[PDB]
Amino acid sequence: VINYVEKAVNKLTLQMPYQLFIGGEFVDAEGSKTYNTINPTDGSVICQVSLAQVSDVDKAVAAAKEAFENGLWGKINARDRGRLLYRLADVMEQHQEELATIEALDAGAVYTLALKTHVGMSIQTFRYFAGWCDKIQGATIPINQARPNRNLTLTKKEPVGVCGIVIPWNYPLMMLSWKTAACLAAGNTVVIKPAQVTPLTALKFAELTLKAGIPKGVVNILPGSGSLVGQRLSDHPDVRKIGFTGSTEVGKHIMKSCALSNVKKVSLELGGKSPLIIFADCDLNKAVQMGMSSVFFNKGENCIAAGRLFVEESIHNQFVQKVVEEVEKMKIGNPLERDTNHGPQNHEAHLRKLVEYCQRGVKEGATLVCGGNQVPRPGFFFQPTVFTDVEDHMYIAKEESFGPIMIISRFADGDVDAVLSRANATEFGLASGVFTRDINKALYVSDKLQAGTVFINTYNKTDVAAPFGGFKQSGFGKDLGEAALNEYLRIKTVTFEY
Amino acid sequence: VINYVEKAVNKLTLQMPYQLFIGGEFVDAEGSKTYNTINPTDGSVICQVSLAQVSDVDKAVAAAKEAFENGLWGKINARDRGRLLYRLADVMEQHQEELATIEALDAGAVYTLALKTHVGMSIQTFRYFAGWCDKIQGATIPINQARPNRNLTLTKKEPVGVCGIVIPWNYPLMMLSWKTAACLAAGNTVVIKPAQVTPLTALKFAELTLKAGIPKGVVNILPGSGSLVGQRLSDHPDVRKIGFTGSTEVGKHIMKSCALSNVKKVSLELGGKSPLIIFADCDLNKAVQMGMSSVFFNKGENCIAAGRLFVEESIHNQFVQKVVEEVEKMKIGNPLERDTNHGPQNHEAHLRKLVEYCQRGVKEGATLVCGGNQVPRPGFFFQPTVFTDVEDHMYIAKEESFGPIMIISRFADGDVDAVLSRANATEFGLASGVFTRDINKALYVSDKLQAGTVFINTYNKTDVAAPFGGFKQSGFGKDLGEAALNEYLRIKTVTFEY
Amino acid sequence: VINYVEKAVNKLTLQMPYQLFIGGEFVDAEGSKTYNTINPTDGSVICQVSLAQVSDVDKAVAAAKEAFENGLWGKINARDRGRLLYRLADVMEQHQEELATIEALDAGAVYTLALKTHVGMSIQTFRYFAGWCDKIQGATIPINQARPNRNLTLTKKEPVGVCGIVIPWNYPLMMLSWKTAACLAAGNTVVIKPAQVTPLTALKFAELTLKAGIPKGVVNILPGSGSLVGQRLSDHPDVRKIGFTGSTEVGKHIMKSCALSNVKKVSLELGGKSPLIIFADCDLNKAVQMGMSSVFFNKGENCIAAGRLFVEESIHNQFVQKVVEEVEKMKIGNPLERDTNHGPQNHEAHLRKLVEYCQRGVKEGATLVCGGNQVPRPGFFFQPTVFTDVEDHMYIAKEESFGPIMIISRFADGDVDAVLSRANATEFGLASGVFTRDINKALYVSDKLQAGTVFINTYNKTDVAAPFGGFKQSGFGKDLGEAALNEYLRIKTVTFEY
Amino acid sequence: VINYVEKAVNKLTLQMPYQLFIGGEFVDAEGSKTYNTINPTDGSVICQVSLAQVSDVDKAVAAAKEAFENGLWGKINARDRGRLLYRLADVMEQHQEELATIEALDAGAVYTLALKTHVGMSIQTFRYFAGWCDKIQGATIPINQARPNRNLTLTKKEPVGVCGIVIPWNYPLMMLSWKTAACLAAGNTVVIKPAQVTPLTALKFAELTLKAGIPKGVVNILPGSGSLVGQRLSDHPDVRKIGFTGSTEVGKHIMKSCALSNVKKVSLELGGKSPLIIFADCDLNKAVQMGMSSVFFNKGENCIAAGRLFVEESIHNQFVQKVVEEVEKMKIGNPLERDTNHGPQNHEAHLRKLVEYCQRGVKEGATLVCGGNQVPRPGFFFQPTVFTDVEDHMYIAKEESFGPIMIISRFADGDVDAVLSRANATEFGLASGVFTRDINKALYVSDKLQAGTVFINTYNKTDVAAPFGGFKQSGFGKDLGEAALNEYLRIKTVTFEY
Ligand SMILES: NC(=O)c1ccc[n+]([C@@H]2O[C@H](COP(=O)([O-])OP(=O)(O)OC[C@H]3O[C@@H](n4cnc5c(N)ncnc54)[C@H](OP(=O)(O)O)[C@@H]3O)[C@@H](O)[C@H]2O)c1
Ligand SMILES: [Mg+2]
Ligand SMILES: [Mg+2]
Ligand SMILES: [Mg+2]
Ligand SMILES: [Mg+2]
Repeated sequence: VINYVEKAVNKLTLQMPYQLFIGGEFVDAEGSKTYNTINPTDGSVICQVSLAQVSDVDKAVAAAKEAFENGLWGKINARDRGRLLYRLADVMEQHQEELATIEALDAGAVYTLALKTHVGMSIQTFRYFAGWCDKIQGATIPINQARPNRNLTLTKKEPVGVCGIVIPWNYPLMMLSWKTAACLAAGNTVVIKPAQVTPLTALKFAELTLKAGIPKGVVNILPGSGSLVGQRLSDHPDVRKIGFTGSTEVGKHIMKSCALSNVKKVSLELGGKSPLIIFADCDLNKAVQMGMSSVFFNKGENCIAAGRLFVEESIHNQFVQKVVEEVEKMKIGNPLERDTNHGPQNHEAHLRKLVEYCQRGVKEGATLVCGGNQVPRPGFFFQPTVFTDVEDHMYIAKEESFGPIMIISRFADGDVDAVLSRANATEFGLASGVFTRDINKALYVSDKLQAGTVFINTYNKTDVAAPFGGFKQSGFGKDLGEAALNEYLRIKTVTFEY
Repeated sequence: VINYVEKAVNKLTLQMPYQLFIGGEFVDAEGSKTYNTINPTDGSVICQVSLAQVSDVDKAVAAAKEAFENGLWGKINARDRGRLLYRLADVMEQHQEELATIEALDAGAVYTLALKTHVGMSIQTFRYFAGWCDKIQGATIPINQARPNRNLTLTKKEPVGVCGIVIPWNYPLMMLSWKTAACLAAGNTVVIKPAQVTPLTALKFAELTLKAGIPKGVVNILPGSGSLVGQRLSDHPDVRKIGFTGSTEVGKHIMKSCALSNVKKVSLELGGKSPLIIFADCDLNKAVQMGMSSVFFNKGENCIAAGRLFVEESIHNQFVQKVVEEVEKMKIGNPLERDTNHGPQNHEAHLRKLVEYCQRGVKEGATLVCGGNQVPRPGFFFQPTVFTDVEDHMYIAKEESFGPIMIISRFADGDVDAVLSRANATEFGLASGVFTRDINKALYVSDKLQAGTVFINTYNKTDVAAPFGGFKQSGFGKDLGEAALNEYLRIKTVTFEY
Repeated sequence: VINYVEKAVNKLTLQMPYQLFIGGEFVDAEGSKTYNTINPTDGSVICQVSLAQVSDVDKAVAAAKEAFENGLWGKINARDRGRLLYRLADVMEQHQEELATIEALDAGAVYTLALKTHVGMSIQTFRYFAGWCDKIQGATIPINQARPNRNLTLTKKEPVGVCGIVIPWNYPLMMLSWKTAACLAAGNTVVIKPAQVTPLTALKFAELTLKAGIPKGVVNILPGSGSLVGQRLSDHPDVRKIGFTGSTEVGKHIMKSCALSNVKKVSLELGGKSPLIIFADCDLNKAVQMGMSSVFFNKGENCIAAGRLFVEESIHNQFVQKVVEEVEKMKIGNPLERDTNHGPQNHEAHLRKLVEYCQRGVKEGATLVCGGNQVPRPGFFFQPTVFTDVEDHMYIAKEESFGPIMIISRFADGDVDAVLSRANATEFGLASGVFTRDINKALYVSDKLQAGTVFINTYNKTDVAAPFGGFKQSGFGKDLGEAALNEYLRIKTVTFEY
Repeated sequence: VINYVEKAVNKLTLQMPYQLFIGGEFVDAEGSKTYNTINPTDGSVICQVSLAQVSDVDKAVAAAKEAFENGLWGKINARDRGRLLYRLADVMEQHQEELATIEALDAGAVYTLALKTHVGMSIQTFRYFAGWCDKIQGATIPINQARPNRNLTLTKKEPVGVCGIVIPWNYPLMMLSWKTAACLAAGNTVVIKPAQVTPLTALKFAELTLKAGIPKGVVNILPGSGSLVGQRLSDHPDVRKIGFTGSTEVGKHIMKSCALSNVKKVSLELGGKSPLIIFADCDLNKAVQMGMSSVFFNKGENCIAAGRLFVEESIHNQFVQKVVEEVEKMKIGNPLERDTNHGPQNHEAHLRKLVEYCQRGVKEGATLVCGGNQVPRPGFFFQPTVFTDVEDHMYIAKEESFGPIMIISRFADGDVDAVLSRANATEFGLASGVFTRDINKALYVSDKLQAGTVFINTYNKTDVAAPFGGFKQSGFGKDLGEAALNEYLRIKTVTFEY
């Protein structure tokens, strides 16, 4: 029997595990330490959650090591590993409403969005990677022959072993799923550290791995702090790979920690200040819709959000007028209400950061067209915000807000290389976008943009088959697509003489 | 007109550049600083070589950055980049006897071996990778369609940009060539730091890039210290990738330095303590030949050298007797003499380490069968060495010698998993081997060995098409083969809606 | 509602469709023509089955064309096409006992074997290929640039369109499933012609496509004759690809018909006379078990069956003794008896061919060790048979029996190239095997065998991920594995200038 | 010493072999039979060329068989095969002016174009495929394990063996090189049948294989008739693959012949009636230039030539006006004259077809704007032709001219699907094109076009890395790119149990 926090909400009964998940069981942390997880809609405590300690990290890593080396997971056919992962996706689908409701409570995710995206894309992720298991293939290579003898050279793709996954709070289940599905499909075992502020869907997911028959110790989940739990994962001698999504500063520290312990492999999905270039020859009404989505999607808590919009001079004023008209129509409210389309920010400290961010924007001379303030209601709601007259030297032109803040600059009619230079003048390089009907401009701009993803006449169009990752200080390595698997596999070269 | 150190040796007149190579020209280091490079055959000074300073690193990086961003290398077709690399290989082949002679002088490489391997394989590497240029391909991906609209998702493989390559002294030209060929084939530009003790073939290679018509600034070479030049490369804000081969401890420091600066990509080819398991059902005389090669090849200065031989009890004594017979036939001498089998160690400090290494092996109780000492003659020669009765707890069972020291342990007749456990009981995982006529043992053993390469009934059989790289604390990423290209490329995802 | 033949058998009430399946409906053939399908266990008529006419082929092709061009199948996401194929596999699994019972009745497949192989592998096939749908990818290619302009070249993998699949009677559901799964995974629509003698699992499968929600007209099934129905498929102007499995001579005729009509694509999986080479250094008792399986599996009605065993002189007589001992332990009987090892042959004409085949072998001078005739009992049972003293010029050394007839020749101790020559002296090239503990022999022999599949120390080890196809007059193209997809896809090159 | 036809022309002394090339030597045909090859500039006999007989085909195939099975080509490293192919390309480059002059004489190729395309692209082809030799790789596949035992499955890519290549006359050396480069890169040996009317560059190429060190019997060349020499190649029991480029009707017969003999593999590059759709929003002057090229390149003797131009109503009249202006600037003359940009048609019988073609176009009611006739001068020159008011039912809207005949239809402004239907209403599907500045229209039209190549805002942009082949009755299989290799390789699956 598992201990649950039970809650009647959104026409169902939530049964939320709140403990550490280690070696297939829910257990208290060392000293039965706990912390509170906070509902961003009203600021209330949802429940107490176990607070993992160093010795809990060591127990989780040991369980994952044992599951990998001696348990069933390291012994079953790749095809049968695939079947378990497909069954896990099915179990997630069976609990889709519950998962989306937990995400709404824990992260402020608008329920209809959480169903489609946070949860829906997570289900797709597991199904996609389940199909890879028995399709991961090595090679045979026509090497020079040691005549008069013969040689055969092949490669074997093998799992890396025990992995640690450390993730942020913006899409709790979805970030977990992106990384965990690739990690498990490759035959690894894993210890996951969800963001401290958003533990709940990760813990429910953990229970779902039991319903799906994932062998004990294959998945271990440790709610707790990055400075304690995430640090120990990066330091651990039995951990062989870290997959990390989060800020550039923490990413630097993770990579350093991997080096200093045992040169464990690392992948980094870091910040972004992604440019969206909107040309005068675009479909303007569609540009408004997609440009708004590029910023405001999931209350701006979106790693690939456009952190900068460059709008061609001749359409700039009309674009801004139309954005303001649409912003006024947005319904801000409880994420569980079906008419809501703008939920609360994830947690209080982040709301504070956004308020301060917009103060700095105003202070430095940018024009606040709308928003900029907390919404006067319970919880941590922030107004969808538009800045214009943004100049390249400005703080808000350089720093990632991670909030619903549209940051608009003009560029001269007929400029292309000049706007590209400005769009590329960042140490980030996660995503980017261009709206234009001109094929030649679209293709040229996509070539020249220094970003891991370039959207053309769309935005936020991720897909489980399409690799996602940054350039420059946005990191390296891919989540999603075949490419993601390479972070979780090692290649053994075997060379025979006969 | 280039300044050379001219030397008449080996029936040739060598013309050796000795300066820094920056932006297509040989130039003195800042303050005209120099150091001596030492011939290991007699301990003499070959010549003075420029000693690169931090400002020289900055100049090299600036030249590499300009060559990539604005120079011809970044504008030519992939096919034509390929042609230039194939021309470079032809120029290397035209200069092959000279390059091999320089390597004999600088590294103590036996001339006949240097022709075939140090230089021969370097030529193969550039020809192999030249072939990849116009065969590096991205993907088109069947993503979910945003109905009633359509989507197209493709990926583009792009160069990473400015790279730094840092290499060791055991195969100076060959290590340079492995990493440099892959780096340039992927469209990058490069700053290379050869090991301070072995700069000469790198600098002659620099001149050959001019003869081949490689655009100025594409290749820059900086003889000098790792703690100055290599460090600045790892720290530099304009360098986007480091490719490193060397020790595990320096690798840790490089990875840390990559993290703390700009999260530049890193790949690491580190040390090894590679096991070779010899079963009683092997071809014994072949096992003796290949077993000796596994240790003694290139005077043991060989990152994949077998650092432990486990020999089945019933053949152990006969194997050792046969090895001693063959060891006594090895001809030690000047690398330029055609009858030489065993050249001098690379430099004096390494010879000293080898002497100390074998003192400790004797102290801790292993049986010294032969060698263990500096050869009484000028230069830095070391006697091919055989230890037996080696136990798992011993220093020489754990530490990489990087010299011609065969380190033998027994295992009980029939004891497959037990010997595997002992072979895998290391934090290294670079290479490994198994000698057996039994197909079932060979396949099982190669599955169970925790190493990036497994040789079966052979050893030292590398090939430019076969990826080479370690597991665990031997690092990550591959040199050679298609897989090497992935360290030098980035993937851009481009997603259209229409 | 669908009309069924109902049969209370094997603890089940079978519900067997017996009509043509066209455009998602079970329909009578033109003029309500029918034929009898015969139970090989007792020679009884199972039921009457619709006999497709030319006008029925035209209707099926028209339904497939409409389904491809205008129906849902041509519009849904690849991922969602995958979901439907997964669901079809689940539906087949839910009906697995019924399908295996139908196969026992219709083909004489031993029920326990039919569950595991005929049906179980069919389920694996659909699940495997379902995973490929959204992982079928094209390329982006670094072509030469039309300077001062730019070029982008990509490829798109597209379905071929309407396909015809023509199959034999030995594994009715499995052969259908192999080809159909790959065909549908690639986005095509299909008209299937099962062998006239074995229509029933194909028709039950058709019904299962309805339960799975496969759109109308995507799958059409036409029981009837090859010379009428199969011919019209190969001739049809709207069919773009034929996938064929059967005899070399029909294959030739099919390929000719494809040529003369509209040069539709063709793949051919034809006969075999597959050699199994058994060396004296093999594990003898395992060689007997696997050697017997290589011949007797599925009553020898197995395209990859070993049609000759070459057994090394020193073990030949012991091998034959052990085979005879084991043959005598085989239980012959009703496919539904749970201890049956050897079921009846598929139909009466095939039994008669096997009697004649063995008369011919004795006449021409081979030694009949055991078997060679019909088992006296109702139905069409043939004795497991062993021939020795088989010489290379003999009819039975050249002709495929497609029955449970082990055909043994000696080869000389210590010869390898000579036995290889004999094993390769056939115009077939489908499969082959080698039993030896010697790694060098195993690898050399696998290089030298002229056959699409080589088994090493096993036999009949097919796998849905491992491509299966012949060389020489065994045909071309693969079933199973990623390679199977290529027969069902076309490549469009799209080249932009911008 | 080789017998040459010597010719002082184009400031060169041509040395042209004229005999069969068999087993590394130039030899007379059976009975010393010969035929005349005709210069299309003036109708004169260039020289007599050996006329291959059936016994000569058998000698060629025997030489290819021996070279493959026992000669050096079947024994060397893939890497060294690559080196030989690279060397071949270098030799071709050393003879480029001579090859281009021979092609001008034999095929009427304008010298400047023959240098850049006929010859230049052939050189690129051999270099490109030389790079593939040691990069052709098989797989290791994670199959289900026969527990308690283990399984390893790998694939080996092997050569198909002796190949026959049959090619047309429009780009004699280039069509030879496309197919031969891929064939040889895959490790095969070859018998080549050039078009009877254009034997000379093939025979010179044969001599260049000697200069390059290609082993005897690897390349064999048989000038002669399709109905005799080509037929015997397709029939031969020792030929295992035919690569064919030519008409759909000869393709059908070749494929039938492959079927009826030994089911040899076949690829077919057949005719085309390729549509070019020109939208009103295109760059009109560039559309004229590229539209001109699409039709008139290489005097229309171009398999991918646009066979119909569909021009949007609102720009149609202006397009035609601009085309006529450009047509009038074309200089018709001797291909060796530097100012010539329109050479003669290849041979007399082709000229006669073009004359009849345009008579029929006029008869059926199309508007003949200009040309349509043989130019009054010696040789076989044809006036660049423009037809307008072409309706879909007309012969010239359906049938491939293969001459310099622009065939223009209108479509209504704003129609997209309607013009696509018309463009796709053909049994051909080789190439196609769209000109438009609208990204959405370009991507949609490229999806919907039923052709193996789609050009966007360009035409005739082939590349050695970009696969080229037809759909429907334009055949199957690719020349060029990685995909071409698949026609010349077979896959062997090797499955171990251990
Ligand atoms: N898809 C492509 O890549 C491509 C490229 C270029 C051209 N083509 C097509 O080629 C056609 C123009 O050439 P064409 O009309 O001269 O071609 P064709 O009549 O089909 O001849 C092509 C080749 O086939 C040979 N041939 C004739 N009968 C044969 C037989 N029974 N068995 C074996 N070979 C036989 C011919 O020999 P002879 O010398 O005796 O005629 C010639 O060498 C056009 O339709 C064009 O589109 C296609
Ligand atoms: Mg934070
Ligand atoms: Mg050192
Ligand atoms: Mg039959
Ligand atoms: Mg013709």
